[PDB]
Amino acid sequence: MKRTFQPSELKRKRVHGFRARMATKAGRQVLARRRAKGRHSLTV
Amino acid sequence: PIQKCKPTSPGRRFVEKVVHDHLHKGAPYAPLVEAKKRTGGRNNNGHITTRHVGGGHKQHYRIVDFKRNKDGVPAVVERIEYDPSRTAHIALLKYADGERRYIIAPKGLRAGDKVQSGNDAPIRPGNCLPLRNMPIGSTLHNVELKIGKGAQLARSAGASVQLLGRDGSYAIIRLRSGEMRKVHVECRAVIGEVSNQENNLRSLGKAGAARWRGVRPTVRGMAMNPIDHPHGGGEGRNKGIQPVSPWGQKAKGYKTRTNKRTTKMIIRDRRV
RNA sequence: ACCAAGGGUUCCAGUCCAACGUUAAUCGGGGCUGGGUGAGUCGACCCCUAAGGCGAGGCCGAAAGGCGUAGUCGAUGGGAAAAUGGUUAAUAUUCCAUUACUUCUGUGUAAUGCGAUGAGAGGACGGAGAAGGCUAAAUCAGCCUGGCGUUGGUUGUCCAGGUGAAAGGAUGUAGGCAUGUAUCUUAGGCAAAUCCGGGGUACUCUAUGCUGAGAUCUGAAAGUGGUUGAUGCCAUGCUUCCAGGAAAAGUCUCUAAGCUUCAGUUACACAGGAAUCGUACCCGAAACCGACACAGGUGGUCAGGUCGAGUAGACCAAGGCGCUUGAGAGAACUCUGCUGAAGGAACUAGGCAAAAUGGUACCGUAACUUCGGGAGAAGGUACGCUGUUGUUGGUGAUUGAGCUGACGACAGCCGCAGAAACCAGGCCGCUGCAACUGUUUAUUAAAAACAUAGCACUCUGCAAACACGAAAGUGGACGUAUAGGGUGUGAUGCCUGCCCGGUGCUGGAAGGUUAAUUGAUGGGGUUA
RNA sequence: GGGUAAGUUCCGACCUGCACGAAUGGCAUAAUGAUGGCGGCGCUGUCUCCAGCAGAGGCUCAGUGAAAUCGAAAUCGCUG
RNA sequence: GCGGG
RNA sequence: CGCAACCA
Ligand SMILES: [Mg+2]
Ligand SMILES: [Mg+2]
Ligand SMILES: [Mg+2]
Ligand SMILES: [Mg+2]
Ligand SMILES: [Mg+2]
Ligand SMILES: [Mg+2]
Ligand SMILES: [Mg+2]
Ligand SMILES: [Mg+2]
Ligand SMILES: [Mg+2]
Ligand SMILES: [Mg+2]
Ligand SMILES: [Mg+2]
Ligand SMILES: [Mg+2]
Ligand SMILES: [Mg+2]
Ligand SMILES: [Mg+2]
Ligand SMILES: [Mg+2]
Ligand SMILES: [Mg+2]
Ligand SMILES: [Mg+2]
Ligand SMILES: [Mg+2]
Ligand SMILES: [Mg+2]
Ligand SMILES: [Mg+2]
Ligand SMILES: [Mg+2]
Ligand SMILES: [Mg+2]
Ligand SMILES: [Mg+2]
Ligand SMILES: [Mg+2]
Ligand SMILES: [Mg+2]
Ligand SMILES: [Mg+2]
Ligand SMILES: [Mg+2]
Ligand SMILES: [Mg+2]
Ligand SMILES: [Mg+2]
Ligand SMILES: [Mg+2]
Ligand SMILES: [Mg+2]
Ligand SMILES: [Mg+2]
Ligand SMILES: [Mg+2]
Ligand SMILES: [Mg+2]
Ligand SMILES: [Mg+2]
Ligand SMILES: [Mg+2]
Ligand SMILES: [Mg+2]
Ligand SMILES: [Mg+2]
Repeated sequence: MKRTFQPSELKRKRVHGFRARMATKAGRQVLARRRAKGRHSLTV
Repeated sequence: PIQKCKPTSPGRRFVEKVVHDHLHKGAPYAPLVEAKKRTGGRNNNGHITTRHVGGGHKQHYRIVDFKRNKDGVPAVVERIEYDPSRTAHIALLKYADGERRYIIAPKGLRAGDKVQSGNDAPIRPGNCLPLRNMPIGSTLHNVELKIGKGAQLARSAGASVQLLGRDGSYAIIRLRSGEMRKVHVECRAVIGEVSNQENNLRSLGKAGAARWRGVRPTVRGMAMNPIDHPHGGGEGRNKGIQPVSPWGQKAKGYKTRTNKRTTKMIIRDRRV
């Protein structure tokens, strides 16, 4: 059985990384939320 | 003419191809070719805006001279080539000053013929003249609408218009539709008929031959569910509705032209 | 056996056995303590661009924001160069040995026109099909070394092992492509050009050039010949067909501006440089995705022997393993197999499942047909080993020796059986549906459902109809009525009757009715 | 009417079409189909009717060691 | 509430 | 008999 994850590290960074989240307004809100909660890792 | 294949397979029994002998066998003229990518029928937003488009053979684009703005200088036809983007054949012209161009090939044209442009050109198939200087009754193609824009009407494989006559400052012509239109006498046209003219006797014979040309299959609206098409639904076959498009517009006889800017150029309608 | 992705120390050594390991463990991919990844040539970075993204100005939008020009990113594609042996417990095209190659700087020596953000060439590219010439590889013979066999024989027409060194450098062959050359000229190439393109002549076609495998030479105890022979090289070639088959830089030609005896350019010698990052280990896997040391999934590369058409199949090579609970017993019953008297579908909803057929050559084959088919229709005969006698194909030492491929007859011998095991079509008659190849309910439905080539109706004259968007704009289409969109039917043959009253659609326009707007009149309220 | 010893299925006709019918096409049609129905030849453990044998379990010994369920139990038959 | 016949 | 008109 082929499963859903199928990792690729370039695609991980290009969809979810720091610069992706910083390039939009809703991503900057994700980052503000995660800094207010105190997460030890901001992004993937 | 038209060749029929032997029925050695079920897929070859109904293949009828148009074969011409005078066509060039070789590569196109490289300074006049560019790259054309496929679209899948999708726009800016990435949405499908034309259904049944996708796939096909990789195709270049031959840059064709529709304006014909080298007046006085005569040319000689070098060869006639197959063009993948249109239904007509094209011709490679070599002007007397050395330049090379492509044009839509007229019907009788072969390698070695002379063509010219301008309001001084002899009345010969392949010559581009203003409608002001063309005898009444002529058969024409590659006709301009706006002055300097290039040919827009009667460009496909075997088309032609008929110059019915000039009055005031407008020529009156009859299109392949049957419509009677008027055009400004300062617009250009080419003498003759378009080349291929036997295109429509071709039979593909098999479903993959349509996919070679970038056409994807059509699903009948009758064959869907009510959430996809106004024809969807039902136990068994049924079409208890007046035919409409996927977006609700009537499909049998309802007219859709809504352009009040141009109704004065239309002289007679095609259904009158 | 080896790469990419993914993982992240699992790699190697010493030491320990609680937990972890479906049992014990002295062992381990477990715990603890140390060690281990060496590059101008491999890769990444770097130069170049595809789809796509972002986008100074700009256009659009209550705000938030959307799109897009110049640009700038983005490989999965284009762009310099290294081979053969040895060495570590663990790295090696990286270290060492020998022999190379590429590209930059300096300092010099001789010559003299160099020069783009411009123009041109090139890079530059499809599917299929073969024929030839090679090489890798395999195999036999010769040659060197060793042997003389627990049991008949084995000093030979015996046995075993070994024995064919690369990149690079010099030469230039088979094959492939284009007719080439001086002079005069020139409505073109964003302006110029000595260059590309177009014309005028004269001389040429066993002439000019270009490219390009291999072999030979060199590197360099035995170390030589044959046969077979690529999926590799010539080959980004040749033939053929229609569905007509990326871009940009590196590179080459030419001048513009710009200095102008300087700079730049190019020929050589000497002297130096080529940074940074990755490199261990796992790959049909116990280290990746599946909660597990999970019978699943996971792109690409290599891949020997006998027989064989074969990368199928049986048995082996190199290499790697016996799959982390065992020991006994040999009950019913369950699973997976093998054989079975006489009968042969009587079983069952149903021949479900099993049994059966099976290769090569030759003989032979019905209705029907769209003339291709049906058809491997159906059915039949031969096939092993030994000997003798015939034709032929390839290669070719000294015309043709040696090795090798295909086909015949005769004669004999053995068995129940010669296609020997593995491998390897069951077939025929009547009939409904759908013409056919194809698609579909990931995980109870593969079909008569969907699609299809062909047929018809209708819309659409181009700033097209149509669709997406709030708009800007985008697709249709760099298309133009033999084109494009919607709708029904569904190859082909013969065909497709009657009804316009209902609802739609198309046309018509004299009358009736009817909105905003306009406000003629009439009535009232207030008081001089 | 045919096929079987015997045929609610099959094939061929009849027409009394509850309630066929001509591009939501009508009637056929070579070839094709892991498509629906029916009949044959071969072959058989499908069956009459099961027997023997081989491997893996079952069972016994040693080691490790689950599951759903569960108000509590001192948890028999028959007739009411 | 407008025109009918 | 057609067109247009009520929100107890
Ligand atoms: Mg369509
Ligand atoms: Mg449905
Ligand atoms: Mg449904
Ligand atoms: Mg609806
Ligand atoms: Mg029904
Ligand atoms: Mg280890
Ligand atoms: Mg243990
Ligand atoms: Mg360890
Ligand atoms: Mg770097
Ligand atoms: Mg943008
Ligand atoms: Mg801006
Ligand atoms: Mg870039
Ligand atoms: Mg790459
Ligand atoms: Mg190692
Ligand atoms: Mg090819
Ligand atoms: Mg002896
Ligand atoms: Mg090399
Ligand atoms: Mg390694
Ligand atoms: Mg295991
Ligand atoms: Mg596994
Ligand atoms: Mg029996
Ligand atoms: Mg018997
Ligand atoms: Mg029975
Ligand atoms: Mg019975
Ligand atoms: Mg069966
Ligand atoms: Mg069987
Ligand atoms: Mg079908
Ligand atoms: Mg599927
Ligand atoms: Mg399913
Ligand atoms: Mg299924
Ligand atoms: Mg249908
Ligand atoms: Mg039909
Ligand atoms: Mg009809
Ligand atoms: Mg029966
Ligand atoms: Mg019907
Ligand atoms: Mg009908
Ligand atoms: Mg099929
Ligand atoms: Mg026990």
